[PDB]
Amino acid sequence: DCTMYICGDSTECSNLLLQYGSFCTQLKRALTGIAVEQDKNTQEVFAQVKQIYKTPPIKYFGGFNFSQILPDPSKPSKRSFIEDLLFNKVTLLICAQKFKGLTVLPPLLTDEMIAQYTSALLAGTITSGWTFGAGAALQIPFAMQMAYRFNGIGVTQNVLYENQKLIANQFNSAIGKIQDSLSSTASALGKLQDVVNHNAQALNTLVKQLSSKFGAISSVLNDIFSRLDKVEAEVQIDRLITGRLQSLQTYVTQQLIRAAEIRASANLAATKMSECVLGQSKRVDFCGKGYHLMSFPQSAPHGVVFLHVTYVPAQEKNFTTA
Amino acid sequence: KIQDSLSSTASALGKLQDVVNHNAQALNTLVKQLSSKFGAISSVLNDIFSRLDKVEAEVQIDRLITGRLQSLQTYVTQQLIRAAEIRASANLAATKMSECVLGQSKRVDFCGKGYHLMSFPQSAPHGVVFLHVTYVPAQEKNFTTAPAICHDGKAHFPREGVFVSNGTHWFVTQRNFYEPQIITTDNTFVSGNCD
Amino acid sequence: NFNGLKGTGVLTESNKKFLPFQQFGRDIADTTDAVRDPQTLEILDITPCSFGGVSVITPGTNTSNQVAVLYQGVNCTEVPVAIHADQLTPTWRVYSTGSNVFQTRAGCLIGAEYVNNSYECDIPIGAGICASYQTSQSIIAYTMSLGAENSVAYSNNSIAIPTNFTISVTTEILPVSMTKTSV
Ligand SMILES: *[C@@H]1O[C@H](CO)[C@@H](O[C@@H]2O[C@H](CO)[C@@H](O[C@@H]3O[C@H](CO)[C@@H](O)[C@H](O)[C@@H]3O)[C@H](O)[C@H]2NC(C)=O)[C@H](O)[C@H]1NC(C)=O
Ligand SMILES: *[C@@H]1O[C@H](CO)[C@@H](O[C@@H]2O[C@H](CO)[C@@H](O)[C@H](O)[C@H]2NC(C)=O)[C@H](O)[C@H]1NC(C)=O
Ligand SMILES: *[C@@H]1O[C@H](CO)[C@@H](O[C@@H]2O[C@H](CO)[C@@H](O)[C@H](O)[C@H]2NC(C)=O)[C@H](O)[C@H]1NC(C)=O
Ligand SMILES: *[C@@H]1O[C@H](CO)[C@@H](O[C@@H]2O[C@H](CO)[C@@H](O)[C@H](O)[C@H]2NC(C)=O)[C@H](O)[C@H]1NC(C)=O
Ligand SMILES: *[C@@H]1O[C@H](CO)[C@@H](O)[C@H](O)[C@H]1NC(C)=O
Ligand SMILES: *[C@@H]1O[C@H](CO)[C@@H](O)[C@H](O)[C@H]1NC(C)=O
Ligand SMILES: *[C@@H]1O[C@H](CO)[C@@H](O)[C@H](O)[C@H]1NC(C)=O
Ligand SMILES: *[C@@H]1O[C@H](CO)[C@@H](O)[C@H](O)[C@H]1NC(C)=O
Repeated sequence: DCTMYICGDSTECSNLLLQYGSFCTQLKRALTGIAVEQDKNTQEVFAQVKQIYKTPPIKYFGGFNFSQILPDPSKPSKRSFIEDLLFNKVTLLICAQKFKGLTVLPPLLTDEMIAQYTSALLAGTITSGWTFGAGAALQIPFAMQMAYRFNGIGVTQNVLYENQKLIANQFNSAIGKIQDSLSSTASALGKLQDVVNHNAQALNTLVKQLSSKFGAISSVLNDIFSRLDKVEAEVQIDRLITGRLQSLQTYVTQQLIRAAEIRASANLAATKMSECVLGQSKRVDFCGKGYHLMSFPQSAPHGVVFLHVTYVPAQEKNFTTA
Repeated sequence: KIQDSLSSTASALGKLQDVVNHNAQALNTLVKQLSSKFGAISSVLNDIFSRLDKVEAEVQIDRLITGRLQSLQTYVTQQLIRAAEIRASANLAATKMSECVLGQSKRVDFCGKGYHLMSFPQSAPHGVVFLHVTYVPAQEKNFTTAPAICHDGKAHFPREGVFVSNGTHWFVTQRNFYEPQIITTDNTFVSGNCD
Repeated sequence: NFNGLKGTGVLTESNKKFLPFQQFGRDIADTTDAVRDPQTLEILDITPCSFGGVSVITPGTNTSNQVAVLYQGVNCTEVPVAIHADQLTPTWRVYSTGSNVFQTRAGCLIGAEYVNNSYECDIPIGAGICASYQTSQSIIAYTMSLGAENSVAYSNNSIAIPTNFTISVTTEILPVSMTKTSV
């Protein structure tokens, strides 16, 4: 809010401020560019499917156990097991800044249907393979779907069938370690923790800035008009208006830099969801170290979490070749 | 059908339309800014001379030379941000031209929705327009399938395809098109026991 | 007006314990929000009056001229209490007693009815609410529609194979440059 931040609950400060022109009609215009943009990035990552598929009640995918990441009906929200750990690991009287016109708006897509997209992508990538991302969905047995992925890597499909029991147990054990390991180290969520820190810490400096004198007598507007004559009181006030105002245009400039950077990250995430999920990518290390097989998305506060599944060769022996 | 789709509405070309809007609108604010007094005696310059002597006019002209300069500084910073955005968009277009035009791209959902065949570029004011040609499967049918087949006490697998049966006889066909074929050793390969 | 400490707000009672010498309490922003009455020694608490933002919902001027204002981030049981003369900065107070008021997460809406059926978004509001102009015409507010729900029959032994195909053409637009300028 323009006027209240500069001229707190003052009537003689407001009219003097009007002489400075249309300086802060840009701030309403500039900030709304950021506000509209943030409702677009979320819609460009999760809304790539126009059919809300649902998982069948039976969870027997030839031995594989996906119950770890499927939504849980018992929980009041439709959040999976891993998705619940993320919320507890992210922290969002400090809300007294409302009194200085520093409003905060809510996102268009609230958290509840954000997971609904995630459920749709997870359901449609285990019963229809990847064809559902190119038109009509086609069901394929999951136990035999892995054969196509192994063929793409370079190994013949026979290898999968000989070790179906072995491969399922190894994969099932792998996902179990992810649950505890995520909460083991505190720096895992660092790339998300700083986002809520930066967008909250910067507000504190803006509020704390208006307590400085900026070369005037006092930091409060009321006493100046009640102690000094109107003819020269405009000198001290003008020394203070240009102080707070300049400190405000610094804040908006900082927001533009950060906003221009997040967009460069959301677009990369959009490609990751488009390629590493809806298909198999031949690019190296783009969807995780080692040969790529599949990946699953998971929602998170102000971000997304990917779970890549990769193939890695074990011990070897040396031979002689011609 | 592309002929009228472009001319069907006016919001189809929104992406290019507001690019010039966001630049002309910035100029108008810059032009109208110089009319602001910045709290001084008068906005126009020469009027502030005849109405005062030559000792306190400096504070009355400093405000008219910093505001007219600080506002210009703000406009320049806006241009830098937008330039840093167009630069990122231009590089994407070059990548699209180098892949979706001069060849066939295997990357999914990069040169149009669905499987990609070819694309054609078209010029535009301050932009480029592509025409992606894509292949999309039509209606399908349910089927019954098995992973492997055991004939001489040994298993066989489809070399390139999948086993399928209409309930009476077994067949092997392509992944993306229905073309049943008779089972054939030259069309399969044997590996290991079928137990 | 407390010994020249002019201001504006609503005064309540607080449990803060001023020491015998303390008279004024400050905050993070270094402004007065706790004063002691000179005559009767009690610890009052000062907070500024309520406020918020205003947004107007409207279709194009070519369509009907009906509107629906919004009050951001305020309990909706407050501004209807302000139904008097010359108490609010907006002067179009005819809509204070408007249509059926509706309460949302981002404030409350005046001039629309919360229908049950859901469509795709037309005018974004917040917290999954988008208004539109449906049919005898009116402005309505409803809930998000994520697309038609569908299910895929999954079985241990079955597969679908396409028996035909189609060819489609899709367009795409990208900016390449902006107007060169100099000053
Ligand atoms: C599943 O597909 C197979 C392969 O097409 C079907 O078997 C074939 O069906 C055709 C059409 O009925 C048969 O052609 C005709 O068969 C009669 C039988 O008396 C014959 O007199 C005609 O001269 C003509 O050849 C074909 O023989 C038959 N082949 C075999 C090996 O049975 C089968 O009917 C399909 N099952 C369904 C649709 O349920
Ligand atoms: C998938 O794995 C989970 C995790 O181990 C299994 O759930 C466990 O089931 C055992 C007994 O069946 C319980 O003692 C554990 O408390 C369960 N843990 C959790 C986290 O639910 C689940 O049964 C497995 N599903 C399948 C189909 O194998
Ligand atoms: C035949 O194919 C259809 C798909 O085209 C299978 O799915 C049935 O049809 C529609 C699919 O959306 C659903 O309304 C039905 O309920 C589906 N059937 C069942 C039992 O779920 C169908 O299962 C296939 N039938 C056979 C015998 O293979
Ligand atoms: C696959 O779909 C195409 C598209 O409809 C079918 O082509 C149609 O065939 C009928 C009968 O010959 C014609 O009357 C239509 O004019 C054709 N449509 C077009 C767009 O040319 C084709 O027949 C389908 N494939 C099969 C095997 O039926
Ligand atoms: C208003 O709508 C009518 C009917 O759709 C149309 O004929 C007319 O051109 C429109 N006018 C404007 C200014 O859009
Ligand atoms: C206003 O505050 C009361 C206090 O409990 C609350 O019940 C009510 O929901 C609030 N109004 C809105 C619109 O949230
Ligand atoms: C929506 O449906 C419920 C039925 O549970 C009904 O009580 C309610 O009146 C409906 N709302 C509207 C606006 O018709
Ligand atoms: C697939 O069908 C049911 C699904 O519940 C399963 O129990 C059965 O074992 C499977 N069929 C075969 C042949 O494995």
